[PDB]
Amino acid sequence: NDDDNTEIIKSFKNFILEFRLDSQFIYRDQLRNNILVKNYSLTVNMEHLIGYNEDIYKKLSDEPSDIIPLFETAITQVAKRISILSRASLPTFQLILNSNANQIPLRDLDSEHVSKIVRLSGIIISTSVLSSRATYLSIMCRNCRHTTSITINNFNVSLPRSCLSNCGPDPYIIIHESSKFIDQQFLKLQEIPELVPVGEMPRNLTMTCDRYLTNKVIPGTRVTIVGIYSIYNSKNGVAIRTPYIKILGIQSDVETSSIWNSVTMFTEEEEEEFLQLSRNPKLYEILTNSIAPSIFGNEDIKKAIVCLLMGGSKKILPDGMRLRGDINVLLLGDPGTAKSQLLKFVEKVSPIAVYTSGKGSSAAGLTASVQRDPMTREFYLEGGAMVLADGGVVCIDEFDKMRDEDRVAIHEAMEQQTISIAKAGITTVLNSRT
Amino acid sequence: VVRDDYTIEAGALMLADNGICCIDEFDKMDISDQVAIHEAMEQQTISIAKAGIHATLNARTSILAAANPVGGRYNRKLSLRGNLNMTAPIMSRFDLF
Amino acid sequence: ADFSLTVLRARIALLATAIGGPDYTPPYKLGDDCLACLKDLKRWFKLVDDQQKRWDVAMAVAEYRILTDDLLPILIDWENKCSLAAKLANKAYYDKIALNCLQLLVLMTWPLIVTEQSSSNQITLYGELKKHQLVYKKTILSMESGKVLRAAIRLALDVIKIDRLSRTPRDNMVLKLVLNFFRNVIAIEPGEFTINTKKSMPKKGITSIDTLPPNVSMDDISLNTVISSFHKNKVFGFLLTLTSSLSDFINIPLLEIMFYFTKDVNQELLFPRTSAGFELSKLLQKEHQMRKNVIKHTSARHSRFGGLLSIQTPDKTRLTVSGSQALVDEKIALQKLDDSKKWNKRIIKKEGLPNSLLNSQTGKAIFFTESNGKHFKEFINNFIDSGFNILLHSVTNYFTTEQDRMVTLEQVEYLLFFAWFVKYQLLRSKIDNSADIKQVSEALKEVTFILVSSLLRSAYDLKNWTVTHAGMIAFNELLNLVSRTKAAQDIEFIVSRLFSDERIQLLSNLPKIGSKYSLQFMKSCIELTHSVLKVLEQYSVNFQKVQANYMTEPVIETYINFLERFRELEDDSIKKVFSFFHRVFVQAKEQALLFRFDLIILLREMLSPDGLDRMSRSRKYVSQFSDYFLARLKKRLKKSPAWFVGLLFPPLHNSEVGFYQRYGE
Amino acid sequence: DIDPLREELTLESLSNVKANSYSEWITQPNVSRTIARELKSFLLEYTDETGRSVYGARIRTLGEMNSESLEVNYRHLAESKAILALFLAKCPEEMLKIFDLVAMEATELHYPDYARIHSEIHVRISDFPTIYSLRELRESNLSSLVRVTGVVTRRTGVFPQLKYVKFNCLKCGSILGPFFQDSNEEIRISFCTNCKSKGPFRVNGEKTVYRNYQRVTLQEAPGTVPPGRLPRHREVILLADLVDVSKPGEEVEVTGIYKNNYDGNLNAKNGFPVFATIIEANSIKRVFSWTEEEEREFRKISRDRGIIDKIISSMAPSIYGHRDIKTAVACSLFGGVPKNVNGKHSIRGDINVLLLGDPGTAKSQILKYVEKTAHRAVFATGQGASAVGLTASVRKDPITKEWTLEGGALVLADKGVCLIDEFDKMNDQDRTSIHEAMEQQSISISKAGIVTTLQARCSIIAAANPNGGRYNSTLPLAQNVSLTEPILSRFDILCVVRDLVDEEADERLATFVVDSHVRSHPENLNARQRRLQRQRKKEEEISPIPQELLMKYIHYARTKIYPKLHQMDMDKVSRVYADLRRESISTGSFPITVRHLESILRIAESFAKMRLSEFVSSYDLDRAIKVVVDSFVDAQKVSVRRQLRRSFAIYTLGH
Amino acid sequence: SPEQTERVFQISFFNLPTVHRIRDIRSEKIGSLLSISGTVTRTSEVRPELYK
DNA sequence: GGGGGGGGGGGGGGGGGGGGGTTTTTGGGGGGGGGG
DNA sequence: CCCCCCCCCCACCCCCCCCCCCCCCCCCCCCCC
Ligand SMILES: Nc1ncnc2c1ncn2[C@@H]1O[C@H](COP(=O)(O)OP(=O)(O)NP(=O)(O)O)[C@@H](O)[C@H]1O
Ligand SMILES: Nc1ncnc2c1ncn2[C@@H]1O[C@H](COP(=O)(O)OP(=O)(O)NP(=O)(O)O)[C@@H](O)[C@H]1O
Ligand SMILES: [Mg+2]
Ligand SMILES: [Mg+2]
Ligand SMILES: [Zn+2]
Ligand SMILES: [Zn+2]
Repeated sequence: NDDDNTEIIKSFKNFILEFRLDSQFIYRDQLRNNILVKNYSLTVNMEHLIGYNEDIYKKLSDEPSDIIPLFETAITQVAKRISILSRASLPTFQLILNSNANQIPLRDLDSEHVSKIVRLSGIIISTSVLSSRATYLSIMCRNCRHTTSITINNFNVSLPRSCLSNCGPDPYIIIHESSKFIDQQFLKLQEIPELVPVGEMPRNLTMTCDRYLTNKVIPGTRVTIVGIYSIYNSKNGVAIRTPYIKILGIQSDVETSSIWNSVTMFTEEEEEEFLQLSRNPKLYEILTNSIAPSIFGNEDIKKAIVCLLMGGSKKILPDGMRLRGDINVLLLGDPGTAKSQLLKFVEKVSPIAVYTSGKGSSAAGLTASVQRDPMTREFYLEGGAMVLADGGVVCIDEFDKMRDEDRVAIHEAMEQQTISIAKAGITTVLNSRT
Repeated sequence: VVRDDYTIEAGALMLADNGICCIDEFDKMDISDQVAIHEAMEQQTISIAKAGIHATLNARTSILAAANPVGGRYNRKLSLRGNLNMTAPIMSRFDLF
Repeated sequence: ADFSLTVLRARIALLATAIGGPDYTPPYKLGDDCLACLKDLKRWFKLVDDQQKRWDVAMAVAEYRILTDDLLPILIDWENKCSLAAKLANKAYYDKIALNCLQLLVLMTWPLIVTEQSSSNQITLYGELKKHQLVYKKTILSMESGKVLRAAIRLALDVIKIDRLSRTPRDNMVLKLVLNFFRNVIAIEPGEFTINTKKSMPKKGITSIDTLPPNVSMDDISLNTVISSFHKNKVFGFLLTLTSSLSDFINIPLLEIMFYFTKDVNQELLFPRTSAGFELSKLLQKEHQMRKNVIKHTSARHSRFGGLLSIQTPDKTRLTVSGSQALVDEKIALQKLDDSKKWNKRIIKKEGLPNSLLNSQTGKAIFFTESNGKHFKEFINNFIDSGFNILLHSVTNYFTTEQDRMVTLEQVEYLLFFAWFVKYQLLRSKIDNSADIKQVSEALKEVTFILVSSLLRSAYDLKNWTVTHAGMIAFNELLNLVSRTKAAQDIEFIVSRLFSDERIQLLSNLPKIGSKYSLQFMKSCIELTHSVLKVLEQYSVNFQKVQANYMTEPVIETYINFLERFRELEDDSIKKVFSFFHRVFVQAKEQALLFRFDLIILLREMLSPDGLDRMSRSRKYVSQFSDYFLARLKKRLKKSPAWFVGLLFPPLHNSEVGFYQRYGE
Repeated sequence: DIDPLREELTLESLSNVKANSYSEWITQPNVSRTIARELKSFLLEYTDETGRSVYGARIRTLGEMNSESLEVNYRHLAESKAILALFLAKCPEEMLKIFDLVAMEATELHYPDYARIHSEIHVRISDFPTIYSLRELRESNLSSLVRVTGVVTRRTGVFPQLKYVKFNCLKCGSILGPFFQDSNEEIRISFCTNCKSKGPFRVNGEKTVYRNYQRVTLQEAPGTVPPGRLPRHREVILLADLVDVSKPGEEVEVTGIYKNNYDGNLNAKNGFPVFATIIEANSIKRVFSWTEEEEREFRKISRDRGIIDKIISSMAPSIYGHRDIKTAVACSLFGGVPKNVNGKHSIRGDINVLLLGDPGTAKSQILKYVEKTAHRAVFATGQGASAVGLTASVRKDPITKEWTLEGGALVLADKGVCLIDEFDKMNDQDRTSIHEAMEQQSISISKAGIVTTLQARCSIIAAANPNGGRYNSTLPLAQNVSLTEPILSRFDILCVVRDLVDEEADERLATFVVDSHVRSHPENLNARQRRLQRQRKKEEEISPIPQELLMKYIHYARTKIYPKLHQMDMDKVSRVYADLRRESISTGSFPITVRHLESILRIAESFAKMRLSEFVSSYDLDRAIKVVVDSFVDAQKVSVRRQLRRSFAIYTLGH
Repeated sequence: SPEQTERVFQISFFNLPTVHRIRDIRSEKIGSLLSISGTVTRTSEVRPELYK
């Protein structure tokens, strides 16, 4: 078996070391450039893997859960060969996959896709904390102190049942000092709204990412995913098991504020395009034309909507006082004056936004709500529309039909940019920059 | 609509399906309480959309109402319309007074 | 390997489709080449199951329902053809398939027996294969009130018509085959739950012995169904006129049929000796006596009330028990302190014949309906009045020969057949003066005594306890009859010299060994002993010389061990035991031999309120015995304090002190 | 005489059942081989009376759809080799096992290498003749095929479930052969066959295979359970192709196997050896589909010059007059074209209608008819509708212990109609929930940490009485009814229904009503065929096209046809809207707004839809203008209605 | 034929001498025949009990 | 002819292995009470 | 009298147990005195 695994590993080593287009060894260069900035991963385009040697892609797509670890191993060996002098240490490199295969919509994924590489898209509705998973367990026997170690690959693992040569019935314990761990995050992906069938409730999948794919995306972002559609045996029918996606690649339509507040991401070409756009003399008129272009007239409202999107400048003073930077606009008036259509456009164009209707809202449902975590039996705080809109806009349509004590709950978050909760023994002032 | 989940508890006009429902002191019933039976009166059904429970329910019922005149005393100088707090939507639903 | 088995079962299923089926134009209709198919199935029985010792065809044929769904329809419709034609008279061909159907019925109903010589496959398949024979018995009796039985007698009448001279060996065989069919249909009985004993028993034993398949009930199999269907098909009339016509190739199966009728039915059940409801009230009162007894053995307050008695003994030491009633009754406290022991002494253990009176539970009655009782009793009455003496003479005139090759089954069924009808006619004659003892006169012809003596002596010498027990039973009824004809009056004097010496010794030695065997073995030993003693007393070579051979401790151990079952014995049996004690103890005055503590305990347990019926005649006899017994024991202890210890032990066979222990000077 | 692995029997032998039980007979291999040939012969040689093999055509279609399911009609099996039909009823678990293999063989014969597309076929039995209610299930139904009706009360997610599973023994040679997983019990391995001993076990890693799974709670339909009694229910299990063929609140008819199993929980809490039970589904039904000939019939009748009028006359045929209401209902029920301008601006296609008027004028009956006729429909009278019961609600999930959404009526009827009878009786907090779903065609809940927007693509038709119970033609509309302008403007056709005494009109209406009552009396070639023929004879007296045809025609026109505007009389619609706006300055009048301008276009598109015409003609637009102008004019008080109708006549009486 | 199973027989007694109330339950009457009256406050689903 | 010794079966005890072990917030409906 | 508000109720070691194995005890049979 390990002879064949060695041949697979050598085949991938050759793919990294030999693949070349227009005089550039793109994977050698990418691996080196990643090593210098100390991200130990490689992004592979499966078009290139198919083009190199379609037998390799056949092995990978037949059984990715066995072949992806071997590819990662190959990447480690090349990483050492191109960044450490041979005969004068690095972790196991994550493999990230880019693909243009035909997507399966989230609702169509089923038993025929188990253990296959799958491509899909949706909106991330939740992101859990960074749990820790072992890559390498240092192990020893509780009685005779036989010491060994278990390398782990996270594609579906256990300790051994009895000692590897009396030691008692269940003999092994972990040694955490010499064991190694990685970040693991859970995301919940909900299917695209315009792809939901007629009269159906929108379906969602739990899915996991690890190493450098953690914290890459945040709730509300629309994403496309490459991953192994796979199963886990929950503690809860008969012979029934929970589906999930082991993520191998994430590609958001755009990246915004995922784990960054002062950091940014812009290319030189788009920065220069924005710079020469900023210098245009008719810029305000062009932006006003861009707002809701199929809505006639309402020019001062469109001008105000540009101002609301842009916002002012937030300020913090030696007093300690904070001055509100964002802008609030109310459209009050007659029926069919395109107010709701304008709110729809603003929710569509803003980089961060939420749309709610006042009669569909709640005080908690808007600012933030207390929840009880069921198996912990303990209270925690979950964000409402103001939290999800933080750093952007909340479009409160149908505002006059909001119940008054729901309406009053907006006051602090609307002026002080904060939500002062005091409930169930929780006391916090969450930020809401909306 | 009650918990046990959300589910439907049969009222009087459900229990008298293929039957007779007798409402005493009908006139004292609030208009909010009166207008609820306009469907069971004539369409022979009750339709509900509440709390995630949606149904239409059979109320094939002959209703017998025992209204008082307004002020108790029946004023013989006034119309039957004038002697009651009912109005044409529900009076047209009765076969006879 | 099991591939051969699925090939076999496939073949039998295809054959099952070839026999025939219903026709919608409902009537059953034979298949094309039906005679060849029936012949091939008979071939399968011989070819595989007999010659290879398997019973796989016998299982597969039950799986594909050939008997119930083809052969009985064929026979019943053929019977209808012949019976409808008989009022009006290609039958010459259909007669052949009717005969071959009866051959197949005799095969599939053949009485299964398992022994050490049976193959591994046979002993494996035995338990489930029996169940299908029970289904066959149900269907044969029930279907159209059992008109197949009328088909069988018609097949027999079609040789009885041609003369005793005319009947060829094939005709004789066909008649014998019909008798085997009747015998088999009587003989099927539920199998025994044969547990494997390699692995130890769990904390709960076997859940139930019931072996009947789910479409059968024991009432379907009961004698009531047999008697009803046989009456409604006049099988009894056929058998009666057949034995009337005995003037012998078929005599063994006819004997065997009468055995299989009689083997498990008690004679007194056929005689009375609102009435059912009145007797139900009597039964309810009898168990209400047990209720007023167990009530005194029950706490007047709840179980957790738990007041503690302490028994201080005659010495300076104390025991403790929680019995709330026992606080006021040391009798209860003592026997509870005894029952509290976790210890029990370990106890010891201990086929080619059916169950019978030889081995049933001692009170196991057959619950006739009144009509079935009438039909059965009148049938066996007419048999006694016609067929008994000739049939017994026929079979005993055989059985004097070939005793060496008489298989054990044949021996036991013969002895039981003799005994049952002798006992019955004695009872019917004790009831009705119109019934004659001489109507069973063949029992007393000396050839019969010689044969039954030979069977008993040989079985005892050969240590065949089964035939020994049956011959003992036969001796009991022979002596019963002999005593009656002694009163009715030469043959009595003749046998009363022939049972001298070796026969005295043998009969004396049965109840020496009997204590080791089942309750029915002991019961037959006691019954024989009482019959022997009353016969010898009626004669009264010397009386003391014979009875001294009985009055010894192994016989007393048999008597005590039999009497341990007193709650489950019948009152007459307790009377018989206590009449034996009356002779031995009061009259023969070997009273030392009964001063032993096993009897003392047994006397108290039956004289206790938890023992015998307060109004029982046997209770009166035990009380009458016990007063005199206690008086004599009191006297002997006053004359011998050594006997306070001697009471615990076997008496001393060292005669030099043994005589002094026995009589005390 | 015969090879034992190929011994086989005649059909009369199969009727001559002679095992102890049906299942023992089906599994007897000579019988099993014969049954295989029998069902194969049925699928080959059973024909329609046109001589076509039905199952030839269905297998052809199955492969064209790449389906795993073959629809078999039970009655076709009762019509030929009926012993197989009896076996199928009495012993479906074995018989379907054989019939599936036969169906796979038949399609592999018809489509070679269909094993590459699906390795297995499931015969989905339909038209099983005998039906039970969930109250009516009993012990005698156990392991029988049953046909049951109910409402899907609670649908769980779609899961993979093991189908064929090998196991590993940790002792000896590990791998154990593939067990087939059922719907009720885990595989129990009492001992390992390879070492004939107990042991621990794990699912094998070398190979295992999965099938889709989904439980459904099926409950007594609320009108079918007798009053006072509680609704009974059973768990239904959907496997493979059947998952998500239904959604919560839908009434369904289920064909399946009523099975049971030991469950220590049921025994534990009840104290008797009493078993849990399910229905393992083999078919699910919700009537609005069509055949190629039915499609041709729609195409044929669509050519008729009077087809819009024949449709309109056919709307609610047993209601006299009210041709304006029938037009409004027709326009609503066909609907406009929903549009999306480069993805940057989405526009409502649904047409909302308000039936405002006097008592005893068939408004509720019209709404009940529309509930009868529309392909997705929901009905909720007045005080019976809460705000969240109309749009959507959040509940603390009882088994998941978390918040989840529950779709209201406007979710259930998405791409359909919602029917609010006695609309004026609603509480205003309930009424104002309608707004977002009624114009933006969505519901945006934000509650309990849930934040999302649902689709609510409904045409809402509502029926109301005026204030005080009766209309007043000396008052303008806003004084006749308490509804505010933002909700009135969303109902973009208004029909005002006045009950006036008028001698010959009442004569004609009363004549029609008494004729309808005798024409509806219950007492008023086989008998069933004759009765259906008599029903058609009765129906053609009042419906110019068959109602059964009209439902499928509506569904066809809705799903296939999307009329474009072209050659537009832009100046005419502009002048119509400009004049409607000017004359609507009357303070109480029907509040003309831009959504009414778009309503003209929706209505014209719906009329082109009625013709199955992918372009809107001038006739469609002119009829739309006539409807909208008449709806506006009709709402005006008598003091001005003649002058306004005369003024507007130039746009409408030119048609 | 396939073996149409043994029929079970329910022996439904009625018209007893007296009616006991729910409060009159007393454990000497375990195993005895009674008639009982009350009002049905709830009912189970009808289920199969394993008998034989 | 009875008692001792040898041999076989059956039962019991001990050891070893294995498996099991409520208040607080949010939303919704319905009922009751107060103000114009 | 009607409508709106607001109030209420509801969702890893230790013990018990079971299985397996070994030895001892009790009975039966055969031989010897
Ligand atoms: N100026 C306009 N240009 C284009 N379309 C318009 C304009 N005004 C209204 N509409 C159309 O009319 C509808 C406007 O609906 P909407 O956006 O809800 O208006 P609104 O101001 O929110 N009225 P309301 O929700 O009752 O207060 C949409 O179908 C628009 O396409
Ligand atoms: N034009 C008509 N043709 C036939 N039946 C009619 C007509 N108008 C009224 N009816 C009958 O009137 C009865 C009541 O109809 P319904 O639909 O309840 O009227 P409505 O408009 O809803 N009145 P209301 O509920 O008080 O607002 C039904 O049984 C109809 O058959
Ligand atoms: Mg709006
Ligand atoms: Mg109405
Ligand atoms: Zn160890
Ligand atoms: Zn194993």
